[PDB]
Amino acid sequence: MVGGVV
Ligand SMILES: OC(C(F)(F)F)C(F)(F)F
Ligand SMILES: OC(C(F)(F)F)C(F)(F)F
Repeated sequence: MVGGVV
């Protein structure tokens, strides 16, 4: 899994 960035 690759987490999102805000
Ligand atoms: O999981 C959240 C998302 F979806 F990427 F915005 C977080 F902001 F925490 F990264
Ligand atoms: O409101 C956004 C959230 F939801 F926190 F990701 C922002 F990144 F802009 F802060």
